[PDB]
Amino acid sequence: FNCYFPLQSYGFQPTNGVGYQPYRVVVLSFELLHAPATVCGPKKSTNL
Amino acid sequence: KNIDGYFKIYSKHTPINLVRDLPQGFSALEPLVDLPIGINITRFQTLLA
Repeated sequence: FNCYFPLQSYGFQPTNGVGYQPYRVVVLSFELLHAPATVCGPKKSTNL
Repeated sequence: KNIDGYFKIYSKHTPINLVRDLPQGFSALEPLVDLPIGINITRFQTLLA
């Protein structure tokens, strides 16, 4: 009694309205300028 | 070498004919590997077969 499961389910169905739908969210937690750069990427070169 | 978070491995291979000594002569070392690691290094050890 008054002892509920901590995990509760979503009502993900396509018939629900906007705001009740499954949303895939990704969070980027990249970090700055404290170690040698490991990914850089953006270089471009023109013709000779 | 280790400078500012970078490991530098510089090397050379040579064919040789000697008994138990190191020879006399000149040989440069070409740069081979740089690594951007970023850690403190104090001791080491090699490994044997």
